[PDB]
Amino acid sequence: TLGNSTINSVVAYGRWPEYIAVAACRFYTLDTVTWRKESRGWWWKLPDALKDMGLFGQNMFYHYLGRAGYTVHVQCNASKFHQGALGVFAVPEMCLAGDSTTHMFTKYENANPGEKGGEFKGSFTLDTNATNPARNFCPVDYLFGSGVLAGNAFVYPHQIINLRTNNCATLVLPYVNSLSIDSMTKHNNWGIAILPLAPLDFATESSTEIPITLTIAPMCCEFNGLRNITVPRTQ
Amino acid sequence: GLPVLNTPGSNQYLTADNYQSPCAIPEFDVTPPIDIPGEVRNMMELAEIDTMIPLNLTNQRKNTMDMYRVELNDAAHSDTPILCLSLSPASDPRLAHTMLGEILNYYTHWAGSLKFTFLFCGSMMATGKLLVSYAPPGAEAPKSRKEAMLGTHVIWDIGLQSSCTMVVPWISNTTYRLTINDSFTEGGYISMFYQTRVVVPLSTPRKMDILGFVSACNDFSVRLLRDTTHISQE
Amino acid sequence: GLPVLNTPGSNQYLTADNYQSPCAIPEFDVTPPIDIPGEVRNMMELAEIDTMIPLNLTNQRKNTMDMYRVELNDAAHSDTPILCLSLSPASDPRLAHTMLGEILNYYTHWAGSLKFTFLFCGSMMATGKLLVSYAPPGAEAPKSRKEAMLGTHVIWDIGLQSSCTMVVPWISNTTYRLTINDSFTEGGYISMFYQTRVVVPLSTPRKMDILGFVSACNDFSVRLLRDTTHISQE
Amino acid sequence: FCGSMMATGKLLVSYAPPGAEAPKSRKEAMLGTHVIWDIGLQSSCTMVVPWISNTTYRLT
Amino acid sequence: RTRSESTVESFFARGACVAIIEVDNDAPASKLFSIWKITYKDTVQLRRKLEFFTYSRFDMELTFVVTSNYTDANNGHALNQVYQIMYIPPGAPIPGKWNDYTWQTSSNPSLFYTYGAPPARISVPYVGIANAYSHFYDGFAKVPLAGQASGDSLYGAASLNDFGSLAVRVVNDHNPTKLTSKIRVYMKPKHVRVWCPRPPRAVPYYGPGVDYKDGLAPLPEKGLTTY
Ligand SMILES: CCCCCCCCCCCCC/C=C/[C@H](O)[C@H](N)CO
Repeated sequence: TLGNSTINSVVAYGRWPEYIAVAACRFYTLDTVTWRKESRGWWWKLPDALKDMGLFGQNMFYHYLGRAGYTVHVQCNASKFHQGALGVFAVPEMCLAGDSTTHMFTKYENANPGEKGGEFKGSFTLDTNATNPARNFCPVDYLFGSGVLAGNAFVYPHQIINLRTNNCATLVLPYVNSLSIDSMTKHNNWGIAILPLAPLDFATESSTEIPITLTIAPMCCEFNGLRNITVPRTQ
Repeated sequence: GLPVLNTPGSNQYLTADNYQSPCAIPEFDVTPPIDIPGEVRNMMELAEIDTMIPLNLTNQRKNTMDMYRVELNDAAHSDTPILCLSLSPASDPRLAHTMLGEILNYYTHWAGSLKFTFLFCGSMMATGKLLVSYAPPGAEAPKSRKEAMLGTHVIWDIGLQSSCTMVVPWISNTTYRLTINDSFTEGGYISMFYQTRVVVPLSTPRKMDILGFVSACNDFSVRLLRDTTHISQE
Repeated sequence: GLPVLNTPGSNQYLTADNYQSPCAIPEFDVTPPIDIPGEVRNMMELAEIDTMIPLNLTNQRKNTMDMYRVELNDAAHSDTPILCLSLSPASDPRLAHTMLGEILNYYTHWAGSLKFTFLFCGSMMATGKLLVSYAPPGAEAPKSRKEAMLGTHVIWDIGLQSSCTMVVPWISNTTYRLTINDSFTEGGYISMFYQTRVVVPLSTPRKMDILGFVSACNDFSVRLLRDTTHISQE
Repeated sequence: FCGSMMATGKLLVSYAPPGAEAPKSRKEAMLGTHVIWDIGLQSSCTMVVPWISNTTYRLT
Repeated sequence: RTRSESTVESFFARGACVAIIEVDNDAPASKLFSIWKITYKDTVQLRRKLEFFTYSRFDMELTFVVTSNYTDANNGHALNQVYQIMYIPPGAPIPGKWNDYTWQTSSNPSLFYTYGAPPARISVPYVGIANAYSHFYDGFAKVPLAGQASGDSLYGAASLNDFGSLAVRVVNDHNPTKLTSKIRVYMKPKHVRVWCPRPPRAVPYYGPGVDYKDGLAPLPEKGLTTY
């Protein structure tokens, strides 16, 4: 229980979140995504995904500096006759490859999608529109979206949701950064990547879909540098 | 001044030397470190992390996610192997690009035990027993469960538990093996077989996937740092 | 003689080295020092001295004395800013050429609090209240007293006292800021507003001047000595 | 929950103190007090609504 | 069997080439001085080794190997050359000509190397403005604000890895004959601490970021039931 919100667990690097506001930092439920047979994966950025969550987003945009750990709870239930496996990875500094011949050309509005996040692709497509480039991420699942083999992503803090065994995953991420505190609007400290390690299947049904829900609670929150409100440009 | 005599090796630059040099920014006030999570002291700590094995490197599967999945079915029992692996953790293409293999490709000599974990990703209604075997080198690679049973092995009941670990203990004539394909320092064979068949009830998927992970044990060590073949510049 | 081996870096001249050399005038009888007033041990001691800010760098004012004077009047209250400053003490053209800025332009990194003093130079019969605000970076620069009031600020009563100091405390994501214009190490905004208006009786000047001074606080420090851009040779 | 033993699912039960518009979606409900109920784990779930009032008593 | 050679110190205890700076000694198509921005991302081997981790602290040892040659046969002889390597920290004035005043290097550290001497060498401590170096930065230097026109900074680019440049020239007045020189820069991290291990790069690098363009199919073909 954290605040008025209530409900194996993995503590990233064995380090519980710690201090170097209090009401605002509680469990928030993002929009549900649909796991299909042909799904490739999903990603979110923290604190970006929580930027429109009650008082936590207000504190994000009213302060120059902020820091927080997180507790991420992935929820996905199915029957005993379903099969499939998900890998949930927490990546510090989760930089994703772009889609253009120009290096680092992804624009701010696409790098910070919010609680909807983005999806991995099965292959790499190069954006050719030069007059109006998309300037979006093109994260390939087997390259883990950053030019590394997804099979080695298990070096990151992670959990596995095997449908025959468990239906939930819990990751406790401490604040990780080269600084004690940073700008929450400039920098995403954590990334969450969910990849289907084993494809979803249900007997004699090429139609089954099951929901995945993420609930994220910021922890050990600190804010500093109160000023007027930041209003980032949107697309 | 003091009489001195210049020995051979004077004025050479050895890139592996350990010498003092003058500081180009004296009296710099260095930023103190903070307690960042996830500090690493030894590269072996990374080799001791389980990473998924790209076992299914077929023409249509390599360089996709399908290369990580090995398919089982509920067909009748057979003695044909499910998977066959060479115990060459740095030169076998299926182990070379795991975290363990990537670390090994920066060194010339390796020794120590290995850990292979297998995760069954079928329905909860599926049952079956599998045999996982390691054969030390020297004989022909086992092609049936009869030959595989003679080596080290474990029996995995998926119904009882969804993940099973087999430790391959260090057994070598030499004190270290080379990180390349070499007959004199060959490692052996890892094989998987059906002990019984996989059984499912009705209204259940009849095909399912297993996944493989490999890591090093606490007795693992490497020697003779060297450049890798996994990165090149054009 | 003694066996020696010449390591790399031999025979180089590093202008920042610290080595001994032979004395070209041995046995010189050096004149002893006297107790001269005004000795300095640290360049930061010079950066801790208040110097006047050339705030009014307009076309007709720059490179004259008028660039140091900011004019107030007794007009009706408004929320328009009186002055706007970027907290870039080495790269903002209004702070770069103060003593603090001149010292900062010999270094690459700076950290610590700043002190801004404002002196009101009207008649003794003038009254008024002003608002002086610092907004940390990240948001749009405040364009009205409503936005400025949300940041750090002080209220200055000129009738009560003719000089008022606002300390801008050190607030940064990084441990040091760069002495150039850089977005990642931006400092924030300093702004001045009318809290009430300036009121004068009859037979009194209706326009007057304020002056600005800046200095560093005792927690200030700099790093990585470098050449300045404020002097050049042709 | 009175379904079959083969049924699974997670439900969200929320209490919102008064003052704002009544929540019409899970996004608004999640901001108040709430609990997550896993029917597969347990068939009965209790949410305590704690006493939160401006007045010392409410009228019936 | 100890793990002495797999410690983080031993893993990085090598001088790795990171740059080849080319200069010419000629009368003023030539380049009488060169500016190299200090980075380890011009090469691949050291970059891949470092990007096993997210954060790092270390001192740096720089070694300079200088080679030179005549451009034309029997065109004449030359006297031994002296090279100046001046560190220009960010903000210091940048040379614009071979003979401009900036080379006086009153406050910039400078190194004078005589050709034929053993490679030059200096050391610097950990100079990061943050508590550690960032190999990866998932953010922007500027947040674009509503009202701003079409805060457009590049993704991942931040001044936390801005360390200045090296300006390299030949101090000698120009010979009657043209000479070409190359200075190879070798980096060795020392007293290394690292944090947050990452999977190693699997496809060719493309730019200073993590973008990929080519060679996306690294793994070969291998039968499932073949040893
Ligand atoms: C006087 C001759 C020149 C000697 C001075 C050399 C330049 C001073 C060192 C600047 C470079 C700092 C070390 C660089 C560290 C790496 O780039 C970081 N890992 C970046 O993430």
